[PDB]
Amino acid sequence: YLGSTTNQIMVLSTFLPLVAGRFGLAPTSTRHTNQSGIKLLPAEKSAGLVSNDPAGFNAVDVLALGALGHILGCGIVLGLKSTGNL
Amino acid sequence: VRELWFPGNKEVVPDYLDGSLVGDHGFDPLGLGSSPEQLSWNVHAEIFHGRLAMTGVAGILLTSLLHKGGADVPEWFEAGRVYLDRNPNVDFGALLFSTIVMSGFVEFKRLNDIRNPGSQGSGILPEDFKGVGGPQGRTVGGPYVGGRYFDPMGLCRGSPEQTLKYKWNEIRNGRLAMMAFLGFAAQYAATGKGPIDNLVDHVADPFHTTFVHNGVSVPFI
Amino acid sequence: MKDFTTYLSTAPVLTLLSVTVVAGLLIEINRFFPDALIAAF
Amino acid sequence: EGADLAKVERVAKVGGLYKNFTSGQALSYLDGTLPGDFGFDPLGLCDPEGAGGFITPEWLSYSEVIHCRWAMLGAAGFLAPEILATAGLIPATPEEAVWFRSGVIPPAGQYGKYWMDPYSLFWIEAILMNFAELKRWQDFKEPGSQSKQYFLGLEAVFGGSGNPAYPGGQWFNMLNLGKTPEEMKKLQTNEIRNGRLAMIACLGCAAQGVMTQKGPFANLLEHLADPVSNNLLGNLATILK
Amino acid sequence: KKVKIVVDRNPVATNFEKWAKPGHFSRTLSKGPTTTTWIWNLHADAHDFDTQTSDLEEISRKVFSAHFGQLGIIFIWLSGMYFHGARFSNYEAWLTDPTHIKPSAQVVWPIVGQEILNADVGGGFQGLQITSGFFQLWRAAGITSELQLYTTAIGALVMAAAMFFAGWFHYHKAAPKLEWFQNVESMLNHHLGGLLGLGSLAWAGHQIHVSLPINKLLDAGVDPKEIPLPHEFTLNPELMAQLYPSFSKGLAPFFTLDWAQYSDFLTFQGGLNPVTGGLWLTDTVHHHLAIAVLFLIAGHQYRTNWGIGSSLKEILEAHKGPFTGEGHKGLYEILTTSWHAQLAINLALFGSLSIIVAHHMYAMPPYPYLATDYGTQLSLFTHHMWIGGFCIVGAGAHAAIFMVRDYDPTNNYNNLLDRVLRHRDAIISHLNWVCIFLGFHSFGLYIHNDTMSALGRPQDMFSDTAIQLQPVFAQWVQNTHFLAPGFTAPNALASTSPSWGGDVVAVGGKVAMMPISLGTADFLVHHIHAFTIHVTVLILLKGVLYARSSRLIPDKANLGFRFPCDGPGRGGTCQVSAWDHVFLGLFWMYNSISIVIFHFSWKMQSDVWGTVSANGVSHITGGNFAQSANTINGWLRDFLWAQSSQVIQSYGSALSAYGLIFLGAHFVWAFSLMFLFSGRGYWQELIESIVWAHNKLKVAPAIQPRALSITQGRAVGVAHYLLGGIATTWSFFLARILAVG
Ligand code: CLA
Ligand code: CLA
Ligand code: CLA
Ligand code: CLA
Ligand SMILES: CCCCCCCCCCCCCCCC(=O)OC[C@H](COP(=O)(O)OC[C@@H](O)CO)OC(=O)CCCCCCCCCCCCCCC
Ligand SMILES: CC1=C(/C=C/C(C)=C/C=C/C(C)=C/C=C/C=C(C)/C=C/C=C(C)/C=C/C2=C(C)C[C@H](O)CC2(C)C)C(C)(C)C[C@H](O)C1
Ligand SMILES: CC1=C[C@H](O)CC(C)(C)[C@H]1/C=C/C(C)=C/C=C/C(C)=C/C=C/C=C(C)/C=C/C=C(C)/C=C/C1=C(C)C[C@H](O)CC1(C)C
Repeated sequence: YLGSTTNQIMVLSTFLPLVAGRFGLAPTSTRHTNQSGIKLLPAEKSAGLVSNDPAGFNAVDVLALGALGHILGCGIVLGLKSTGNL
Repeated sequence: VRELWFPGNKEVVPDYLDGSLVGDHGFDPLGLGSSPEQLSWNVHAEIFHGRLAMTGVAGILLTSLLHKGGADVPEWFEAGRVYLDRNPNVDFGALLFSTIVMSGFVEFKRLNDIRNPGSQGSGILPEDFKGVGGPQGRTVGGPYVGGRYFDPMGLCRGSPEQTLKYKWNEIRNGRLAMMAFLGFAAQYAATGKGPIDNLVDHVADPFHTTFVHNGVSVPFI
Repeated sequence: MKDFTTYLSTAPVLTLLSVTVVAGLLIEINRFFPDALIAAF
Repeated sequence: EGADLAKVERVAKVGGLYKNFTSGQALSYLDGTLPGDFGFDPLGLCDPEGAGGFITPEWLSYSEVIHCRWAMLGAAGFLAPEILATAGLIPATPEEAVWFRSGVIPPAGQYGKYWMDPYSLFWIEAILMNFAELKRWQDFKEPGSQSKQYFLGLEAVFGGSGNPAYPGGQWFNMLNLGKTPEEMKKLQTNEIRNGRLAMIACLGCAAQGVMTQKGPFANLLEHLADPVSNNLLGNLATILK
Repeated sequence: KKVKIVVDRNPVATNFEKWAKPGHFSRTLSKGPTTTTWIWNLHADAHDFDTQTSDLEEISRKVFSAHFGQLGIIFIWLSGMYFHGARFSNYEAWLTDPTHIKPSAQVVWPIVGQEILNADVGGGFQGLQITSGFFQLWRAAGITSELQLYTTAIGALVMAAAMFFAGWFHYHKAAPKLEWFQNVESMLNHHLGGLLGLGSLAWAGHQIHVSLPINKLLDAGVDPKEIPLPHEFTLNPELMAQLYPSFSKGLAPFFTLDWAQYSDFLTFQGGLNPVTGGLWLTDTVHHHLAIAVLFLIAGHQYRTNWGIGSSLKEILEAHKGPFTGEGHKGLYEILTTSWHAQLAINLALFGSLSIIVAHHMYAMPPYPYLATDYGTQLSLFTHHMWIGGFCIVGAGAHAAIFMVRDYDPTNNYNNLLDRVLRHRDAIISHLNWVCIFLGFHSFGLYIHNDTMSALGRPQDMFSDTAIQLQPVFAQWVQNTHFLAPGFTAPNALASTSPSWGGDVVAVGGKVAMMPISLGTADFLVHHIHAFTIHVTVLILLKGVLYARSSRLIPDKANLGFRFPCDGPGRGGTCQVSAWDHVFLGLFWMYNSISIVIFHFSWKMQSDVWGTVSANGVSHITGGNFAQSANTINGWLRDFLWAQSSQVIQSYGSALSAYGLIFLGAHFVWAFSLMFLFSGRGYWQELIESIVWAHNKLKVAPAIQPRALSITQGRAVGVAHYLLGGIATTWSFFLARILAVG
């Protein structure tokens, strides 16, 4: 199973939002979106979370974005599986 | 102060159970004797229960020891029916009525002792049935009735220390006898033999003859 | 205790207790002496 | 919030993957006292404001120490029967000296050769542990008692100390180890680190027992045999077989 | 800031002193009962925690502990149910032959000839015939033993003790602070994820490991005493593998995302199991797994102690548009400070949920051998309908109470509540017009049918034989649902219910579910339902809106939520409060729900329930709903005179009790009229004469007999009316369905 296309796509769909969230491409625990939902606000430190990362990707950022990555990846893998692909 | 039913935990019931009563270790977790009048009633009840259970357990033990030497004595749990069979001319109702009438005379005597502590050592009775008092600071009446008739051999007249020691012996043996009779009833329900029978069954083989192996305690085994 | 017995003397509890006692008594009487239509003495 | 920097400087001084999991709320009340205080508290359970019931900084620390001691006992007792059977020193096949096949769970196995059946052993356990634990609890509530009432002369060693988790009287600290309060703190941190490791080990042993149906030492040996195939992922097909 | 646990230690001392003195909570109730009105107000204000304390902290703590007490009562009730199933029930006998043994779980004593009530249900047993659907529930769980019911009953008793201990502990030993209760985001996170989510997931686990192999073997047909016990199925995948082969691969497909391999027990089929007449337990397994995952996802929305998450306040404040001014500004503050607002919302949603449950359980029976149990069908539907109606009226009442007590105009300026309160006359005017129009075009249609039938002009009345009124939209929706599997539901093998259309699902010679046709009579009854619902919502809405003020009585909120009147001035102001609006809404809800259950009973006995005779379905009443329900005389004759034959002729049978209550309830209802047509003054002067009679013999009480207050007279009247009506309908339904069916 390791290295197969369902593994490539799962690891890709879990890893990509982790990159997106660090470099300000995705909303995390510091940088939220305004009421329009489309523009991202600057980082606030009101959450009270500290980390050893330079940017400040906290453990909760990792949990949230990896969880969403698994949701998206499960959806994508099962959608490709359930349409004759994969 | 004194020894408690629970070392530490001085949150023993408020000082209506101070170290004054005989047998007092602060055991009233459910507050059944908080008010003084109810506490006096409970002291009477405990002493009477201890004495009656001491009598009953001694009778049960001796009758179960005789029933092991083959003597024509039934076990304690079948003595009533055995006697009624072996004496067919007696009527259950008659025996039950007589027991309630003769017990009633003395129990009305004790009742009117509790109502008025000194009132029963006069009239037909002499004056020794007036009672020596005891708990709650009363100097007359009570569960402890001295005189030459309930204390004929004078084992609490003279030497207050000796009186206290014997009072403690009575109370502790009474509590033990009450627990023992509860054990008798429970063992008879769970096994169906006599008390001495159960004891010798256990000592003969200490294992495989516990409460687990009777099939009623641990219900599934 | 004194307050517990005072609670047991309240109308809501004592009434319910007395109704239960009288009901139980009538139920026992009808269980032992059933179907009694007249005062046959 | 932005931390306090000076407060979380001490957590960075303990080193390791700590600091990565500590928060500003935790450092408001975790200042270094209590051994094993590395600031890990993501949920603020030891917060002294609004404490009560069993959620208090004292009860929580006491329970952690009690658990670490029970878990060290349990981990040593999980490993010892199996390693002694595998070494052949004791007479039990290594698939019978496994910890969960000892009669604790009758459906999972039994060792019907005890000098009493398990239920009666549990009865005597209940009585004796009721004595021990009830005395421990009433010493926790009343921090000086249990040494006043008679107990066949045992009451001499039941005075305790300040911290209920460390009574260290005449018996609980027979060898009188750690005569320096600094050395006492160092040994306390030894005890707590070993105890937390043993908590993790005991949970792991239970999970492996469900997951592989073999002994913890047998699981370790079969993992060292072929690591790639004998692991958590490899065993995912055959789990209760 | 930062959600956390806060408690006060030992706020209250556990004594018995206050039980000795009734009325301790309320200052007005204190100082003795000078009159019997004290006795009544002692109970009327027992749980009104608002009037016992103004501190929201204390109110909240009392609510928390009262909830624990309610949970303890429910656990006592469940323990009783399971214990009666274990001891005084024919459950083990009913498992073997579920089609001919009548479920029972309550035996009576011999004491006064009441032994006759012990029905010859079956299984060599005698007892009352239960209709609570517990046997079907237990079989669906996968019990198949009377030891397991005993274990469950004892566990429920232990849990009841735990609930009562928890309530005592959290009121007297560690009581939460107010800022704990106001953490609505954390409570929502835990009730979406932890409660409903993990609960659904755990139930799916149980069904997969217990309810599915056991019920598979029972449905294959096996004496239950030979089936392996549930732990045997659970602990070795060998047995499950022989039953469900995908268990031979274990959890590897799950963590590899090859979930299709679980298709043998995670099915998407719909319809009913042909052997049991219930939904496929594989379908319900898949359902519970899916919604458990969905609720775990739902429970991560709101923000707590970490940056991620949304804020309820921020979400609410951001939904404002041109037509609403400030929109939801201030809704958050009036929801996390007033308990009655939450009570109104939760009661409304809970009653609607109960009604939805009733609907979805008659149409698509979820338990094995429950569709064929016609008594269980009818009883469960009617019970949940009545529970839903009561909860809805309670929602109206507590909306009124919040509008009277917990509403301040300072924070509700030009927001949604202010906008609604600022145009209530338009809402009420238009709703009253709708009620008029629906009442006319629903009841006048029935009266036109009656008049034309009595005149001998059936070609004029509205019926299938003449002027048709056909539910085109409902029929179109039925057809669309029928055509779904394979079209708009490609992976569904069959329709969700045999009521859309298709074939007749019959089990054991009895119909489980067959297509339901909608015609002119169905049109008429649906519009009757709309009319009654609209009048009820009009009454409750008008009460809520005019709770505070009215052009007639502007200072109404100064008189309180519950006051009788405001004198005979202004022409008479009887029943002007919000409480009296709830009082009338109770009557209208009774009328509504009663018509709903009559419609269900007649339609099911006339077009669904029956027996299959190898050539067609022979329904209980024979199909007379389609032609006779068009007229009022049809309901009085072909449903109410005709179907009452089983209740009035029940003397000397096991249903004789239903013959008594049917009569007895007729008493209570009529008795209620005493309280609803009379007024307090007559009774006060009558009691004055009675008290003179007592005085003449020195037996007057020192506590004054006082006639009931006006509010209490109305409350007693409505309570008796509802009790009598509901008991009559309950006994009639039960006797009818337990003598036929
Ligand atoms: C049902 C609602 C409910 C709610 C909302 C609360 C809420 C609270 N309780 Mg409480 N409690 C409840 C029920 C509830 N309790 C019941 C029914 C009991 C009787 C058993 C208790 C007995 C109790 C005590 C003795 C104490 C509290 C305390 C507290 C407070 C601390 C919260 C905490 O840290 O818990 C944390 C929970 C844990 C650390 C471990 C939870 C493990 C338990 C056994 C639950 C697991 C069972 C699970 C739900 C079912 C899974 C089955 C399993 C086999 C897989 C908190 C405000 C503490 C307090 O005083 O406040 C400061 C306190 O000491 N509660
Ligand atoms: C490696 C685990 C470990 C460690 C480092 C400690 C460390 C400590 N314990 Mg602790 N304890 C442990 C396990 C441990 N304990 C377990 C499992 C239990 C449950 C039985 C206890 C129960 C316990 C109590 C009740 C108390 C302590 C106390 C103490 C402190 C006293 C100093 C000391 O003697 O150190 C311990 C030195 C070592 C652990 C190194 C020795 C390692 C070997 C393997 C020990 C084997 C035991 C030995 C072979 C048995 C015979 C020896 C003896 C009878 C002659 C100290 C910080 C006392 C205290 O806090 O004083 C105030 C205190 O009251 N312990
Ligand atoms: C996983 C977390 C969790 C769970 C499972 C629950 C579950 C429940 N809560 Mg609770 N709550 C939680 C978190 C949780 N809550 C948190 C974090 C808060 C703080 C805001 C609250 C605050 C809160 C309030 C104010 C109230 C509840 C209430 C309830 C009960 C709802 C009534 C009912 O009949 O439902 C269904 C019934 C059941 C599912 C039966 C299950 C019963 C078990 C024993 C639940 C016990 C689990 C307990 C919550 C975990 C800790 C206990 C431990 C410390 C001993 C329900 C049992 C209401 C209540 O009934 O009061 C008691 C109520 O008033 N909760
Ligand atoms: C979760 C549900 C719920 C909760 C918690 C509450 C809570 C509350 N309600 Mg309420 N209510 C509800 C649902 C609820 N209600 C529903 C569904 C309705 C519609 C009927 C109402 C209608 C309502 C009104 C009209 C009023 C309240 C009032 C109150 C408050 C005082 C209640 C009280 O102590 O009266 C005392 C309790 C009693 C008098 C018990 C008797 C109740 C009836 C007569 C019992 C019926 C008999 C029973 C079914 C058994 C019959 C068999 C018989 C032969 C023995 C209180 C905070 C009062 C208030 O002022 O609010 C502040 C108020 O006047 N409620
Ligand atoms: C059950 C569901 C999940 C539970 C989650 C919640 C539990 C919270 C536990 C958090 C721990 C507390 C803080 C830890 C913080 C912490 O780690 O402390 C640091 C730890 C020990 O530190 P010390 O106490 O020795 O500190 C002194 C030194 O660190 C000085 O620098 O050092 C380590 O790095 C050991 C951990 C390595 C972990 C080895 C595990 C290897 C598994 C790898 C798996 C990856 C592949 C998987 C493929 C499937
Ligand atoms: C309140 C209380 C108690 C009791 C107080 C009382 C109630 C005192 C007064 C008691 C009285 C007046 C008792 C009267 C008892 C009459 C009895 C027991 C009659 C018994 C006969 C029976 C049951 C039948 C015998 C047949 C037999 C078997 C043979 C046939 O031919 C038929 C038949 C006649 C039916 C006790 C327990 C004693 C102690 C005290 O601490 C608490
Ligand atoms: C820190 C924190 C904080 C934050 O904030 C939050 C959170 C996250 C919650 C956290 C965390 C937590 C955790 C991790 C927990 C875990 C624990 C454990 C695991 C324990 C165990 C623990 C463990 C334990 C006790 C164990 C013990 C054991 C034992 C006794 C055993 C015994 C035995 C033996 C010897 C052998 C035999 O044959 C059997 C028996 C008899 C059986």
